[PDB]
Amino acid sequence: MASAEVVSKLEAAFAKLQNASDCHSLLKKYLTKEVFDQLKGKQTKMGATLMDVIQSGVENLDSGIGVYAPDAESYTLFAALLDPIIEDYHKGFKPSDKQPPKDSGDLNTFIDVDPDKKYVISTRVRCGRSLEGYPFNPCLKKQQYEEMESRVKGQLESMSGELRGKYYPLTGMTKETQKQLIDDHFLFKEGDRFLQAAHACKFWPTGRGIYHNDAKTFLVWVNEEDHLRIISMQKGGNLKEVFGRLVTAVGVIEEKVKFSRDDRLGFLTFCPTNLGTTIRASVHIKLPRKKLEEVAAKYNLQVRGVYDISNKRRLGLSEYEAVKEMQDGILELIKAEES
Repeated sequence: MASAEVVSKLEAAFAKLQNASDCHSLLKKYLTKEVFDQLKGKQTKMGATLMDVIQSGVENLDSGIGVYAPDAESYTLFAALLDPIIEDYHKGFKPSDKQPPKDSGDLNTFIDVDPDKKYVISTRVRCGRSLEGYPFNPCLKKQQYEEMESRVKGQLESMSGELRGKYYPLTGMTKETQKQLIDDHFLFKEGDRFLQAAHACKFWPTGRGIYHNDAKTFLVWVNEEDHLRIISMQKGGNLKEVFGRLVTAVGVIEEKVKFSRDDRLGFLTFCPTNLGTTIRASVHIKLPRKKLEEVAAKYNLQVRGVYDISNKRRLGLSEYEAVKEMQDGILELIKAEES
């Protein structure tokens, strides 16, 4: 399937990896000679090769992960490399393990986690989606950037009610709009060296754009890293409202634009660290030893005094369970704080 020249270039890439003793990416760990020989000759129907999976990790030897998926099929075709990487990164996600069915659960079990208004500045839930039938960034053509943006923009501009808002393409975006979106923290620009070496940012800014609702409690980035990054957010701690709005908005997009989902991996994403639910649920929280990392770890939460605290787990649990882990963690952090 892959040409002789792709294979030659892959041989050169593998030698570069093997030479690099200082490299400890998951790429380096799991791209064994055996796995490399098994996979080097394969090519997906959309035309992706092992080079389109591993090139960022070969160019940026200091990558943590060092692989991206160039299309949905890659997760199946290059599984001998991708599966042990996913399993390494998503701790506790075993080979016999599977993403559960999609389930956002009972929304009225979500609460305002800070009804006294003392700790939580704002609450955010983000997810991402790839659209069915399109390659991911490393392999998108310019026409495909444009078509996808048009399809997406259509749905977003159809939104009404609390979701009513405006789509801003990066293509022809004025200085005024740039400034305004920067002020909202809504602007993105071309990717860093990890994305660039993945060929994730070609034809910039074609097919890239930003949508937000009038209330500024809902934001979509089109073609930034994934086809879609979809975010709901507001001031205060009402996780119910934040997550309910996300579920609603994603359903509206999906009315016309179908997403790429795997039975085992859930929603397929450009970076394997985003698989499964794709969900990152967080609060910006004021919590004045560091028995902060004690509690946080017990409740599977990441802490990145004003903190940004989010769920660690994205794969091997439902959407509901992911947002619910953040809820439980935060309530327990607030209880720890008040002792």
